[PDB]
Amino acid sequence: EDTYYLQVRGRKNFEILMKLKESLELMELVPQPLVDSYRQQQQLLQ
Amino acid sequence: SDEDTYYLQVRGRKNFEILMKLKESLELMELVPQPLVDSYRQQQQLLQ
Amino acid sequence: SDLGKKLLEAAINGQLDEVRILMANGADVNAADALGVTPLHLAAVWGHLEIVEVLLKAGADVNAQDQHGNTPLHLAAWAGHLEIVEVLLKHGADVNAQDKFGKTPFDLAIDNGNKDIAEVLQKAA
Amino acid sequence: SDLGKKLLEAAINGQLDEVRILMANGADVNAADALGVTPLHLAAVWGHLEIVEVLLKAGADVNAQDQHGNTPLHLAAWAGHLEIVEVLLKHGADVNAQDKFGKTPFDLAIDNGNKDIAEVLQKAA
Amino acid sequence: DELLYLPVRGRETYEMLLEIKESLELMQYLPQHTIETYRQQQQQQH
Amino acid sequence: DELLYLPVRGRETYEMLLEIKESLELMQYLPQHTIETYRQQQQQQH
Repeated sequence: EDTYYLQVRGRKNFEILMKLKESLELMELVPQPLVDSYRQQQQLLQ
Repeated sequence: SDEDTYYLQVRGRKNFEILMKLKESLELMELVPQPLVDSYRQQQQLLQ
Repeated sequence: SDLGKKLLEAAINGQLDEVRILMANGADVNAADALGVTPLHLAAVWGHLEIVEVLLKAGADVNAQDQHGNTPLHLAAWAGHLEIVEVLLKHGADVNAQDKFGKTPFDLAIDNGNKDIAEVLQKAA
Repeated sequence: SDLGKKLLEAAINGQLDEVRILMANGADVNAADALGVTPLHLAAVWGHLEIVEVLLKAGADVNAQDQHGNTPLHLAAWAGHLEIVEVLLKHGADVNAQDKFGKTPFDLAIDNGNKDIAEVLQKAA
Repeated sequence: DELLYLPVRGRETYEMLLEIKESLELMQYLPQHTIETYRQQQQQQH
Repeated sequence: DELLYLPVRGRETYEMLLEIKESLELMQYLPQHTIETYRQQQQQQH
């Protein structure tokens, strides 16, 4: 789980990928028990 | 608005492969004929 | 997994042979995806003259409209495909067809600098 | 203005004064979000001792369960908040409560290296 | 290519997923050639 | 901020939107300070 670099044409594309980079990276800081609680509800809504 | 190129970095392999798959569709968006984009959008708001 | 789907895919991708074979196995040339986009639309926008012709010959609606009221003539005009524009007019494409923003094929031609095509559409009045 | 959501947001963010004023305007201390997570859960996992105490004093269910059967004791144990664990036990937290994978607060403590907390839970038997 | 229904909490997330969904769903209208051209442009980029 | 249902054509797309939706939806469980800490850490690499 090292650091990967990527580039992107156009400002709007960048600001979207940043917003996602953010939530995806910040995922690691969400307590597992609440993650497990989320996933157990996703099953039942699909 | 500028057609300039931006850099970003990302922790973790799986995060990279997700952002790449999206970079792809987002960048390739520019090459989809506008009339078909407008046709899509007018049906997105028709499903609101 | 659909004959309709396969033919739309072939039209986009300029696979003339593939289009001919799919029609012969009973593909519908007036097949439309979720947005009302037809093989004729897709052949027209991606500049596949020969495919445009086989579809018209095979009974493709020349003034088929998607969600937006885009006709094949709109997309040919948008995309700068003069030879394809000329054929669609021959097969009776409505010059005055309006998309949902009231844009004509003429308007789309102008907005994208397809002057030769705009001149044709103005005179085809 | 729905005071359930506002109180959950405040618990997470350690806003003691905010929590106190929301309760005085009638907020439900047993308010739960889509996942059954309560302000007591959120204060416990993010290490907000004072907020844990005001909620318990105000009649917050000490053994409330989310979708996963996480109790406040589970989340405190998970998160390595010894002081908060001690208070929950005082207010009668079930040491033996099981999440839906059959983990006890004791087990979550061990799994995350909270040995001090595990020793407390073992003897609180 | 069924119409599936994805549950979403809040506008910020809905609006954000809608933007992304659009770029993904609109690529069915690109020639296979055009996409390959682009991935060759990206593998030759690494 | 209620539970909205987003229409999706394609599983590949639904599955892809599902991954992302998770990270975005689960940030509701992070303190404001934790996110700010992260964005300050990202301002550094402009």
